[PDB]
Amino acid sequence: GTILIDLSPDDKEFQSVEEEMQSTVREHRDGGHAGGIFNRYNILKIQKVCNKKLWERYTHRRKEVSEENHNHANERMLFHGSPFVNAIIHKGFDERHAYIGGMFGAGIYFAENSSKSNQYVYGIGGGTGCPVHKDRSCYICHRQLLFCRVTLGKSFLQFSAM
Amino acid sequence: MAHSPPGHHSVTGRPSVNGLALAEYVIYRGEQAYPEYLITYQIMRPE
Ligand SMILES: CCc1cc2c(N)cccc2c(=O)[nH]1
Ligand SMILES: [Zn+2]
Repeated sequence: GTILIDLSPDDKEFQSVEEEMQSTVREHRDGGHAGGIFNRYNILKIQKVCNKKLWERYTHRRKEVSEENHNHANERMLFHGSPFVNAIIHKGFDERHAYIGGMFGAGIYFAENSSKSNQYVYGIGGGTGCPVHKDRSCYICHRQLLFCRVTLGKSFLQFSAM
Repeated sequence: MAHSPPGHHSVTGRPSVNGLALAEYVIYRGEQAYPEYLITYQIMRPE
């Protein structure tokens, strides 16, 4: 039930999503090992993901959380990178998208830094890089990230050596 | 999938060491996120 609507680069929505992508790039402690060496992106396309079933699933859970947290969903817009972004946009997030080995246990991970999510587009630690050239720093191959609406509710604060 | 810490709906991983890093977040229910934008891009080689 998913349809993808292309945004025009002239559309304020395209522009605000691009600015969040570009402005949240940082340098990584791996020197670019996982995600590649870059300071910025070439955005090729931004599509709005439209799925009624999945949206309703989200808003139902958001109301549950909000009601458990003084009417505050604590909703954020965050990035998610994965080799399985095509499954996610069609079938939603679920336990198959959980990072079993993550620092905070087997959950679904999101980032403020788009460049953190970029480290996961080709797999954990960048996998073996792009399928075509086997290059984690490929400048040719098209990559995809999700920019996601995420309900945090009451969030457990972990101070972390990152 | 694991569970949220009791009395919580998510976890926030706050960077200690790296002063320039932003936060990361973990949810334990797939229904707590909606994939709103699909962004297709290349990384750019620094000049
Ligand atoms: C397992 C794919 C993944 C992991 C991840 C993480 N561990 C921290 C912040 C963001 C991400 C992400 O986007 N994808
Ligand atoms: Zn490539």
